[PDB]
Amino acid sequence: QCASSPCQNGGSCKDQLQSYICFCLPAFEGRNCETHKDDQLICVNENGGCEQYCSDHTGTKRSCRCHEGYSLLADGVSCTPTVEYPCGKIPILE
Amino acid sequence: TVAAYNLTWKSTNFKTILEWEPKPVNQVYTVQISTKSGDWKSKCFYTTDTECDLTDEIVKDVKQTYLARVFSYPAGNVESTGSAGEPLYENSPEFTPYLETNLGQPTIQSFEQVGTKVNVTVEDERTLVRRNNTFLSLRDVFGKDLIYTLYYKTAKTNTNEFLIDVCFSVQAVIPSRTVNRKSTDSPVEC
Amino acid sequence: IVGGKVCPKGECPWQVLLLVNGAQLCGGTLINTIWVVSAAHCFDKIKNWRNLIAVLGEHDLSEHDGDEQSRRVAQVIIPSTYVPGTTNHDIALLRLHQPVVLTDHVVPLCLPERTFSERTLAFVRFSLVSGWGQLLDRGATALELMVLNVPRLMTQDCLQQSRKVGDSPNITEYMFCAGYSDGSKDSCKGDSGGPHATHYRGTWYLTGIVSWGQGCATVGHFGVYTRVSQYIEWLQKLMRSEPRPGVLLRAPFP
Ligand SMILES: *[C@@H]1O[C@H](CO)[C@@H](O)[C@H](O)[C@H]1O
Ligand SMILES: *[C@@H]1O[C@@H](C)[C@@H](O)[C@@H](O)[C@@H]1O
Ligand SMILES: [Ca+2]
Repeated sequence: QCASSPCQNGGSCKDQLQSYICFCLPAFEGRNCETHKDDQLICVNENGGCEQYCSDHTGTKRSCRCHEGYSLLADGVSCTPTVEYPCGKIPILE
Repeated sequence: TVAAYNLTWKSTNFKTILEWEPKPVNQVYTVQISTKSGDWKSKCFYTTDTECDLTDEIVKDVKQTYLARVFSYPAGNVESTGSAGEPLYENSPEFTPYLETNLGQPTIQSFEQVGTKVNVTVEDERTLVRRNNTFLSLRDVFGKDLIYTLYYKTAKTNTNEFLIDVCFSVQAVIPSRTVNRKSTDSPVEC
Repeated sequence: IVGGKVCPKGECPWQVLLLVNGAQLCGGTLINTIWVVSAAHCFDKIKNWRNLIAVLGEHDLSEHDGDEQSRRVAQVIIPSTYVPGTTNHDIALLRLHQPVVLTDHVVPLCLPERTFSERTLAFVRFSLVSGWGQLLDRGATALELMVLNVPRLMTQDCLQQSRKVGDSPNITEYMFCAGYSDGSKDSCKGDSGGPHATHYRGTWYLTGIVSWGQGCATVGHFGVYTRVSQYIEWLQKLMRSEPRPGVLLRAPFP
């Protein structure tokens, strides 16, 4: 049943009654391991991995941005307060 | 724009897929899945497929109950009910992997026929559940919850091994299950 | 707040208490040193505007520790599509006469970008509503700040789970419901105008405003809030532009 090698991207196949099951490598998902995890850096997906603001760009990588009172860090995703009392932070807990 | 319907969970060995209908006529879908009080997480963005592999999300806690919902969009878009100003969606049934996933058809591996007795052993088959990039086995996930059942008239064990005396098919079983209690018969051997 | 907890002092530092003549009116949220966001319907009666007052850093209403700051409210701006007595478009923006001073105890809530708010914050499940309103549908208003965590619902779920009622208003695209329908936990009268606030990776963001209600903690119903994401660019054009004369202002919306 696995005989047609349907798991793409390096995955293993284990045949079942009336079908199969693909065990994917870490970076892949999908019935047939056809779905590229590395490959959906978009804003509607966990916020583009941005800490605050996400901008999708035509043809290029999404960029992250920050609220006022905040500036973007080296890693390109995190924000850091640039002021004393940043909005939406609780100083008693900070 | 049409709402998905007949949303169903197809799951074996924790490998988990949600399927629904209809096949998209100028519309795409996105799935959201979540535990009963987690945030929602998107998968399968703007697909024209009518299925979504949710295995990665559900194996993160197999004892939780998950709800998925599937959104429909035009063309085109990105908006909206109109009406409520949100995407049209529809909800899956609830799903609790540890209790509903189909046990995969096991496979007998070993038949050493020692004395007056044959010792037929069943294989601890790997599941889609990972710990550290590597895959846990049926025994790792179910422990004392999983027993087996031999036809050879019938026997039974709760280890991965039987032992009888002077044909052979098995059966994974989780007795505490309200549903999908019994696996399917291993391919018959001797 | 029905069914909540006392918010420990300074853990809701953007909480505003609105008073007229020294009497409780409403909640509000501090979004910067001079701008507070509230609920339009709180201003439906208001005899003398001279004394509108906002209190910041307030916690225990019955006495007076370091932290409170009071300001006359210079202007109340409400959308021009809000109709007194009805439920739609229940947002007000208030200009304080002088800025408050930010301290441990007084801090603005982030007014998020709209598409961040539609896309990410709308799917964070739990958010906090807070206030000094009634602790039960017919009961006593609170005296220490109450806080409650409710789950948000998409409107289709809201419409599906709620008992139908003769003449209950439409849940519009400017509204959403979060709360429980088993009758245990809700926002209540006098919580109006304050915040439903969403925590996302370490920073908190207005997502909603307490608005209206079939009673409070009524079996079969959820709390309804104003969907702040619809009014973000309205809020911002108003904060950026030039002060106009008058106390109540009806500003065009969109
Ligand atoms: C490869 O072959 C299997 C059956 O062995 C088939 O169902 C797959 O769809 C195909 O790609
Ligand atoms: C089977 O398991 C999968 C995950 C991959 O390791 C394959 O290379 C292997 O054959
Ligand atoms: Ca006090």
